[PDB]
Amino acid sequence: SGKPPVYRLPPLPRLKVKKPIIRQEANKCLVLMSNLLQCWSSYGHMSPKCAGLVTELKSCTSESALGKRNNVQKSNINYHAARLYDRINGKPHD
Amino acid sequence: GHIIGKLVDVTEQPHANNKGLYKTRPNSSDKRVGVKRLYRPPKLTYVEDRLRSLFYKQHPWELSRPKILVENEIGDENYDWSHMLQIGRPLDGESVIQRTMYLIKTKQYGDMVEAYDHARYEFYALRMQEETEQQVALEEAEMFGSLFGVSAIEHGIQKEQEVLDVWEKKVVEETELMAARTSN
Amino acid sequence: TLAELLGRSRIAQVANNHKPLTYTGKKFHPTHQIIETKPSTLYRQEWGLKSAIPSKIKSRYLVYNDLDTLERITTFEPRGGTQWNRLRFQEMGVPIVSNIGRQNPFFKYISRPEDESHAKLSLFKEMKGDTDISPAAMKKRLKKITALIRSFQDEFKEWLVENHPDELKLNSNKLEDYVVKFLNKKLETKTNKKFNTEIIGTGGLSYSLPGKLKNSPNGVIQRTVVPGRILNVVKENNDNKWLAAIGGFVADVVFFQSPPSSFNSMGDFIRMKTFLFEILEASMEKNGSVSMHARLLEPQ
Amino acid sequence: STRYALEHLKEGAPLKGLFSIEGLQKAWFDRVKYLDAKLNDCTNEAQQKPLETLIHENSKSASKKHIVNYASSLYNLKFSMSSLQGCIRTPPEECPRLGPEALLQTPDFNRTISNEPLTTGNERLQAALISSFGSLMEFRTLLINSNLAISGDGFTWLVARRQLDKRAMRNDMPNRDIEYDKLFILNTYNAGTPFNFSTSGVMNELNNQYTNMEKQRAKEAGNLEDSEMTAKQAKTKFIYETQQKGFSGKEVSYIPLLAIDASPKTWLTDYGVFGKREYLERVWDSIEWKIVESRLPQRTKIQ
Amino acid sequence: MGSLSNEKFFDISLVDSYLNKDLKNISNKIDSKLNPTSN
Amino acid sequence: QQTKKIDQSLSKKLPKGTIYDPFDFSMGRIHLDRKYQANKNSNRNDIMKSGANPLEFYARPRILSRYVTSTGRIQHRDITGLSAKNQRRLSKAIRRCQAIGLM
Amino acid sequence: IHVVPKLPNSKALLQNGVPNILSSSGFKTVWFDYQRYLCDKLTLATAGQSLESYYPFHILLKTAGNPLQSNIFNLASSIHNNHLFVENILPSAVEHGTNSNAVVKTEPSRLFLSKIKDSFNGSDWEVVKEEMIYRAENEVLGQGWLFLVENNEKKLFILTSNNNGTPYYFPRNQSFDLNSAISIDEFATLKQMKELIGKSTKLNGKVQDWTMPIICVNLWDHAYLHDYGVGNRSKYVKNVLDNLNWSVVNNRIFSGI
Amino acid sequence: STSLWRSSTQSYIYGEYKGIHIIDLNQTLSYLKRAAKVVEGVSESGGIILFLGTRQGQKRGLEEAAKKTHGYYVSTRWIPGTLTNSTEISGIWEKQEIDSNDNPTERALSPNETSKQVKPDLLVVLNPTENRNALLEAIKSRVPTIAIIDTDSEPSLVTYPIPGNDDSLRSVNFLLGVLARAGQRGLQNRLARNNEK
Ligand SMILES: [Mg+2]
Repeated sequence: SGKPPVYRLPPLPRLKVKKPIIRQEANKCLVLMSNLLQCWSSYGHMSPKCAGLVTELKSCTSESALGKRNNVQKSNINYHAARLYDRINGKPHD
Repeated sequence: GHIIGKLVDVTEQPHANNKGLYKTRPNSSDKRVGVKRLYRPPKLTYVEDRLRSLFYKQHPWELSRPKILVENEIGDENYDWSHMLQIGRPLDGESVIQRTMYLIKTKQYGDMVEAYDHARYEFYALRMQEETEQQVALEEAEMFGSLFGVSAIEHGIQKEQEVLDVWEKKVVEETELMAARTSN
Repeated sequence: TLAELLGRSRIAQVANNHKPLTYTGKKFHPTHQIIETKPSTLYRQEWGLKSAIPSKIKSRYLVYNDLDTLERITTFEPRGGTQWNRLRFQEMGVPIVSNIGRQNPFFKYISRPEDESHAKLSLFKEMKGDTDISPAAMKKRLKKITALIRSFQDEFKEWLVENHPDELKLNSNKLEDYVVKFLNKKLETKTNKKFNTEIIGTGGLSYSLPGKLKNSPNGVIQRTVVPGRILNVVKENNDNKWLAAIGGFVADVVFFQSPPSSFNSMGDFIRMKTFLFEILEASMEKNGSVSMHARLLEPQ
Repeated sequence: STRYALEHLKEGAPLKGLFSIEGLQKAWFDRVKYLDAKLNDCTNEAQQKPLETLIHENSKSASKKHIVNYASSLYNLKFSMSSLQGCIRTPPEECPRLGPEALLQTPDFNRTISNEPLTTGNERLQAALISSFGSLMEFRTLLINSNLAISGDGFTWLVARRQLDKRAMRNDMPNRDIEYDKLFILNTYNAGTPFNFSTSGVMNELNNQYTNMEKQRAKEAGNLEDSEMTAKQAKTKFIYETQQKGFSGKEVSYIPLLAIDASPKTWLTDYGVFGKREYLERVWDSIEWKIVESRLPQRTKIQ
Repeated sequence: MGSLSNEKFFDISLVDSYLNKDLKNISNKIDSKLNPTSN
Repeated sequence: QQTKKIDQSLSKKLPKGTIYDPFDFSMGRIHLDRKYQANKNSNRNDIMKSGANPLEFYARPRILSRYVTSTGRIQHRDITGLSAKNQRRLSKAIRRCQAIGLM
Repeated sequence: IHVVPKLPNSKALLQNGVPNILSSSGFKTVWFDYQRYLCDKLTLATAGQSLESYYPFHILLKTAGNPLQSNIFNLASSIHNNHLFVENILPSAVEHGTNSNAVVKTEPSRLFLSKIKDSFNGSDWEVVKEEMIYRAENEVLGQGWLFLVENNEKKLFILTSNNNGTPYYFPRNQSFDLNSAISIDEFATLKQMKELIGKSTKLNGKVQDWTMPIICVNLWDHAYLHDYGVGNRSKYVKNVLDNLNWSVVNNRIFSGI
Repeated sequence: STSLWRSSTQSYIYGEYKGIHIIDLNQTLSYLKRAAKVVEGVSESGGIILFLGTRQGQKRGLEEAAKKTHGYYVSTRWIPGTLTNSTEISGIWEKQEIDSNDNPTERALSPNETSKQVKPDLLVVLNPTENRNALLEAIKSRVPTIAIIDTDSEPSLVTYPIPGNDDSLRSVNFLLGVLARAGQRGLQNRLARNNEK
């Protein structure tokens, strides 16, 4: 019934985000390291099971330290905001 | 048909109000001026809207039936609402409302309620007949060697399977990511 | 004039609705009128609303709340699902059976209004049925009804003293019955029927009557089979009370003891695979929910 | 012939309120004569054997399918016309021919109920209908809707769920051969037996033999069977058996109690194209409920 | 009904009936109808 | 081979006797229900917004106890969501309740 | 709104029915009635739906896949087939009634006869008519339609539809009555059709097919019951093909140019 | 919507229904007929008619209307200065001389003739809320204008308003079709008159 009210904004020069948080994924070659360290701590350093994780690190490290890095996108929310702010703002007419 | 710009003078009403007090002097409302009301855009209202709300909140699944809003030609519409079934339009809640309006206009019935129930029962009868007709038509086709590729159930199952398979991939990936997070 | 034409316009035919477009609660029935556009019409973004829908919408069905809003945006959503769910119910075609044994409300029985019992709960609902804020429901309505009774004080007195003086003299426990009867007759006069909002029954889901047989090419069907998915093996309360999804409805299914070891082979992913179900019965409840029952059939 | 004659129907005598002399002559007499001529030309050894016995013994036969077709059509037409008596009001030729506007008329099966079996004094049928259909109005509208929906030739039956006498392994036991569970309505098209204890699983058996024949050919050719194909066949088999699997077993016989014809030959001649619903309405008010009451056997309400 | 109520918690209508002879008149009418003659 | 255990945060448990759509089995649905997760359970169970006078409940510590944080700090209007007058009366009730020492 | 088409020389048909085929009353039974009935039923079925903007041929094509949309398909198929039958039996398409050019006569085209020679076993047209009637009687018990169709392979077949089954779509031919017993080979053909439709990957479960018809003869009892009473259906069809409007027919054959 | 209403259009609205203002249609019809035969008169006179619309999906209507009325259309965005700065913007594209039958004369044009400016004699705008600069160029350059005025637009910017919906393709196409037909009839009348007086 009595939900919190909606607060508008005074007219603004523009609507944008300073540093948008764009989605990104880890290499998982560091994750492989994290799992291998867990195996070393629990099973023992270079223990048999850790060896499988050891080889996984070898595969992820051979060519690049962080492995192959791709899927590095950027968020275009600033573009859309600047595109349709003039319509979405609900400013009074002239 | 309400009239804008009319003020009921104290002399107009001699009888006591609901609380038994005789009105002898104008009140605060009468003092104020009402130019804004003259220039304000009128608020359009129809009795049919109450019935339309009542119907669709009494027959929720009637909303499931799609309704086309693109008018064909509203001017060229000759409807005798003694029988709601009418060529050129479907059988829908609007048929009930128009029939109720016709019943009251002719004064065959009394208040909103009776005419509404009468039209409603007619609408039930026509809908039951149509549903049975569809079921029997289906039976006709299969009895006579009719081939069916994909039914509604299997169409739904197939689309659901596509979504589930995508979900399966996502959840396994999320699980290993969560293993990554907790392994820290 | 123009007002009457607008009353009959297809936009006006749609009842005003302001329910949320994105509801994250339990869904028991449709809450928005589906709008469909003809292919040519969609080709020209002419859904019939005030403003053209953006070209990105390829679906021909949408549900909307407001024709136009402050943000120059039409509040719509291109979902059109519910119609498919209803058609799937009609696929199975299992008829609706009244839960309380109530006879079909699609028939104005002559004797149905006749056979009746005293309903004091109706008297309660006449003032506490508002179920709204205290300062209005508990004070304004009570004042209004008390004023109404003031007008029906002498009439009750004369009737009781004329027709039922013995019970009044005896102060019988049955005296309350005359009060209930009096109030009923006073709110059972002309124009007193008022309006009652409640799901009549199937509510448009299925105008199918029980009894007919689904004659099939291989012979009259005695039990109906429909593909479906078992939702979870965690069931409910560990009271052998599972859940399963069948043709757009989540319906409970009855299991024989020691269910199939398929769930043991792989668990909480059982939704991946499809099974075959029998539809035991379909009876709806007061909320509009359909408590459809099913049973799992597996090769032996 | 005499075996296919009814005391109610006489040459040159209209069935009051249903058809004129021409209507009966074309719908009944011409058709029964044609069916008799065709059957006799197709089989001399037919007159001594009742149609029901012929259907029971001869069935599921591709070579002799038309024998069953014609005999069942004749039996269906006779059974349907047996229950008709004649409604007092609204003579067939008296009322005017119905035009296009008849389509838009709102049916009143939800409102007006007539020709109640209680009027004839048969309460057993009263209870049976009320139990298996909730109310007479629902039962009547179901019948009218079902028969009306039939596009071509077909019949609607008030069959009874005669529980099998120990899955048909026993028979003629006291009170069990006439013990039914509930009433149901079935729409048969182009000479389909209302009772479907026979002709049940015919597609299933055809699929079984087809799969076996395909398997034999494959093994003779040496082609190895494909597991998924067998799984698909198993699923099709499972759905087919599970569909027609009554609790008693061996399917469940559906004895016929009352039939309503749908073929245009019955009504097109006199009631016009648009009058089908009118024909059904007039029919409903022309049922001799005594005959169906007699046909109705005992209930199973014992356990 | 007011004055004729059997509830110990009553309203002013009982007082109005008592002061203005209303309830007394009603009881007298009931008695005259029922008590005497009884033919 | 694959592990049979999945977290509740990735398994949408469809309620019984409710319509569903194919989309409801996708991660989009769980993300939506997570973002749009409302607290209407409070709304139906907060008697404070039902219309009752908050100041009356100053003698019932528990009723106000659900509008104080762990250490007793009064929740801001946003969290409670009451009307301005109801919140101000609630604050007076709890402050009073502290004065008598029930809190 | 679906309206019955206007036929040429409508006054002549109203005065007397198609000569050598149906009486005035009979023609009024098939056309001018039961056709307005068909149109009205279809309009009541599709009013307010996207299908109401399409023609009967297109709606029946769109509806074939949907199981529980069969009423509209059935209605549309009847309307389309009926007008096909009326056109191919119309005494004269050209509006020369005022000119009174009764000399006009219609004969089969040489290409059409050549096609008969290619099809079947090179039999004569009269033999085709005789065996066509033969099948019409033996495998259509109730109502139906008689079709002489042409496939992609350039070979005429005879389709014995037992209902409003359009030849255009073989999944909806309705050529075998399953209510009666069925032979092994026919059931094998049915299973093969099951497989063929199953092969299709389209989300709507549809299959390509052309099989457009050339000859239409109405077998519904709305046509012969009055003129040919009962059981005389064979004589009705026989006379129908005797005086068949050939100009429209041989035009229905793809001229190849 | 009511929350967007511009009060200068109070006389054009019939009331508000379901959250939107409803335009009076008798007034719309009167204005539309006035605008329609203003277009016809200009077409008969032999002037240049420009049809301006920049909302998505309108191009088909503009092109069809222009070709029926032998006029011009701009479905792309209006270029500021097209009328006030014509020599700089449109001075590079070549013109032609046509006779009373709208038939080219196939005659070369002197550099001064090509470098001149051609001014539309009538401007039709389908979205006057977005093409405001086009309206201001017309008002400054003395060119009569016709526009579809919603409950958000200013009717005083345009010589001949046409109150109506502007956000629907069907509405603008319907209005623009009526205008184009009127212009086409004027063109036919001119062609008939100059073919035979
Ligand atoms: Mg606008």
